Amino acid sequence: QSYTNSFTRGVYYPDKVFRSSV
Amino acid sequence: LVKNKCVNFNFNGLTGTGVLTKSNKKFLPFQQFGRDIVDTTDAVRDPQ
Amino acid sequence: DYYVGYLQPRTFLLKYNENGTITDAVDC
Ligand SMILES: *[C@@H]1O[C@H](CO)[C@@H](O)[C@H](O)[C@H]1NC(C)=O
Repeated sequence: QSYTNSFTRGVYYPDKVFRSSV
Repeated sequence: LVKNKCVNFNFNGLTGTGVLTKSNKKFLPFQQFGRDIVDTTDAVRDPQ
Repeated sequence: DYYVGYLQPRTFLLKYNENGTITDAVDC
């Protein structure tokens, strides 16, 4: 194997609350 | 369901009082409730 | 062909679109 870097991956929705432009 | 009138509502165990009107906010299919900037539940989706 | 990572507690800043879609995030 090798070692790399993750640019910005790994973001998921924390909850189920709708928000608009905040 | 009663709209444009002051009623007591119970949506999936969520209870409150207010006036239910049509909105234009677009939830995502996995979202149920909606919340304002601080704490209040501004929007809600009919389960049916 | 596959990658593995681990998670840590952290504070993040998220941006919600005028839909509900998340478009950008900023670490703290
Ligand atoms: C919301 O998403 C729809 C596509 O599902 C798009 O047509 C519309 O312009 C979007 N508007 C926003 C960002 O509120």
